[PDB]
Amino acid sequence: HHWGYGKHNGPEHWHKDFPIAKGERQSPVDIDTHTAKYDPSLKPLSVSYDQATSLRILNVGHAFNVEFDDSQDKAVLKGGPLDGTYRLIQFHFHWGSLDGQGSEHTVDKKKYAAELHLVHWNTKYGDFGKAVQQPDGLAVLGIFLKVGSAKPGLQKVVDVLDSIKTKGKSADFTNFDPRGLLPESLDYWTYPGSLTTPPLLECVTWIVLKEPISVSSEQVLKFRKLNFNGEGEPEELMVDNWRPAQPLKNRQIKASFK
Ligand SMILES: [Zn+2]
Repeated sequence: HHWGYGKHNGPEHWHKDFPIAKGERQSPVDIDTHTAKYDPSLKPLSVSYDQATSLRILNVGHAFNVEFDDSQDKAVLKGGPLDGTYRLIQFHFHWGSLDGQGSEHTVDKKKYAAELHLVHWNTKYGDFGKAVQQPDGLAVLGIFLKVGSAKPGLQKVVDVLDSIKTKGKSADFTNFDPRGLLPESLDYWTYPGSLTTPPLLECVTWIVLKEPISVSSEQVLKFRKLNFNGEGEPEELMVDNWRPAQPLKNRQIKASFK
């Protein structure tokens, strides 16, 4: 039926409805740190989130999205391997049922407890819908989460999850500062890829940060209390909403550090 992360509709089944699932630049991938190429040509990332305007948090069924006002250049990403300005539209996470899994990208086969994706679109295309149809339409900042000390800046997100437990539920979520979710260092790996959920379009320039952020066991535990289902339907806990690593094929992963 509809795609998901279950046994009968999981990632291994997606290709039937979305043939591009077996494409040439699919994500996520395993980042082999010894085969990655240091590129001195890469510029530092420029993250300008000081004027970010968050608007709402919504349970979209396969995850929850924190949406931002993208009608102006309020929260933008520039620099790095990017040409132009990319506006932040939403961020979401991928996590597991256990602390030993949950991330989509892996580093030398190592899996993290979760992965944060900050999605941005290239302003030269006018809107998000047009951007996803272009090879350089989106830029996604990926951040790994490891279990350890609590992340203060994440608690505001954690506390509102009870109000959007089921699919379709939304809640006002204003004045949230995404800067509180960033690690100290902005060193990164980058490669051309795709969205990791259907339609799996190959329109993404991935920027994966090397430094993970730490969150507490209690914080991630609350992520695991969400539901894939809508209210009234049989409860299905929202866990393991991650796609496994895909073949790198004819691609090179570049590093901004040596
Ligand atoms: Zn994602």
